[PDB]
Amino acid sequence: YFPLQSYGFQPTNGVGYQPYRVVVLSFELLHAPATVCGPKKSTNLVKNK
Amino acid sequence: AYTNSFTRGVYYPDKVFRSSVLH
Repeated sequence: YFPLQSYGFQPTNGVGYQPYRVVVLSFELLHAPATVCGPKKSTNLVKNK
Repeated sequence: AYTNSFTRGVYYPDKVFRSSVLH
């Protein structure tokens, strides 16, 4: 057998057989410097307090 | 051929700094 097989996507197909688009966002939490951050702003820095 | 890996092959297992400790 060819290891791949095609989905049958027709508009009349049942919702279980209808096509769904899926996107998986994967991120590893804090262990190193970061480059993807939220919209949070910043503030000045104060020491000795 | 073969040789002796005396003490090499140790790498920082985490990207977090530490100091004066036996972890």
